[PDB]
Amino acid sequence: MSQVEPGWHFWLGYGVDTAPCNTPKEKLPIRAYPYKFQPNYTGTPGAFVTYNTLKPKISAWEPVTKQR
Amino acid sequence: RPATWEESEEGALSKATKYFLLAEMFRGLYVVLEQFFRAPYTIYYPFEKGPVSPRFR
Repeated sequence: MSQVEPGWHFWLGYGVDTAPCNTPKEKLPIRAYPYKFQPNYTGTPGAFVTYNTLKPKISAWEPVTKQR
Repeated sequence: RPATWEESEEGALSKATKYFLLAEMFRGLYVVLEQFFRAPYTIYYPFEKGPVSPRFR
């Protein structure tokens, strides 16, 4: 079920009357980038992995010595 | 007051024909026999999806 395209997924489930072939260009959302469509990759090695979006909260000192 | 057996409109033969010939059991049997001959409701899920309102989450 994850292999069907997003605008078509709402139509197969009877959300919209007009298919995304017949919708006007006004209801086409404007984008500034290309579209990709990854279905689902669970069990596949392309599964999603989560991580820290930000760096650790408290920094440590990078050591420099001093000749007295 | 609940009626005694003697103050009933049904005869003993008429009542006991319903008793030994299982009348209302056969009526409820015929109901689901009528249901054998009608259209099922199942949709085939990865090929046909159910209802969607836009409010759905």
